[PDB]
Amino acid sequence: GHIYAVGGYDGTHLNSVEAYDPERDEWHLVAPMNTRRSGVGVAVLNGHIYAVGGYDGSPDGTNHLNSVERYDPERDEWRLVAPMNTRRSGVGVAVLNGHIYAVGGYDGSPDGSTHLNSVEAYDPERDEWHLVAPMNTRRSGVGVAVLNGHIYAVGGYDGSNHLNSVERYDPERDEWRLVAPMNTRRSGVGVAVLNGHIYAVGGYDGTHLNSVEAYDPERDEWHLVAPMNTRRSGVGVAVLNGHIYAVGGYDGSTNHLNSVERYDPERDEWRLVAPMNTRRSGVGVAVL
Repeated sequence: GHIYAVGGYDGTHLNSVEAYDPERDEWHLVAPMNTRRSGVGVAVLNGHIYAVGGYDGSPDGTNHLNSVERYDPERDEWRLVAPMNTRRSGVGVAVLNGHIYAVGGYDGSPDGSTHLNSVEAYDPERDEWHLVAPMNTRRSGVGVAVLNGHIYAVGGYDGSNHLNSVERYDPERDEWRLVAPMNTRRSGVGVAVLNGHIYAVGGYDGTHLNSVEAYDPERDEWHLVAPMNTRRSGVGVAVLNGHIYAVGGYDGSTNHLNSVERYDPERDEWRLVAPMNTRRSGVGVAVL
């Protein structure tokens, strides 16, 4: 019943983590991560939050990260678990069938492949990561979400290119299929699932975007809905109590954002809520 904002960057790569209580409309800092991570992916599995990859630009930092750490809310502690096969900043993360998927990203390590189409899956029982079928398109700054048993990879950027394309992963056949593209190209896009639709929130069309669009899987179509009050690239989203929360990001035309706003799908309206303690772009967000 809380939103967790994990890491990010402030105009400083962050290890701090703060939690939003909707009943009190307040953010409280909790235990910080072991590692500073901007462009981090976050997922929730079995009562724990996983922070996956990211970028540690601190002076003794490792830069593009393959490391992964898990938050236990009962002990208020983070523990490092097995690292991914590939370093990934700007990575998308989803949970499906008891496994965590790390999708795309950017490997800027020496000998790295730069923009990634690869995808790997974490088994918490064995503490191991395995590469699965790659996407059709390389996508850094990609958004992901799970709808009807499939993982959707939305937007991102590739080398040459900000993407409007979208593809869906079927875990049974281990394959990725392009579906309808978005109306707008979006990298650094937030993606969440609410009421049977995927929402693509904000991002960057290389314009920092306030626009929001919704995907109907029945018709394979994207439609714009009400725009956010603030333009946000590198935004985190999550769903709590029937609303989408857009958390932080960057408005490149007040820069790094601590503001937060919430979308009501019934009324098609965005409303600001309490801002975070820290400004965070490239922030990971999950609900636990």
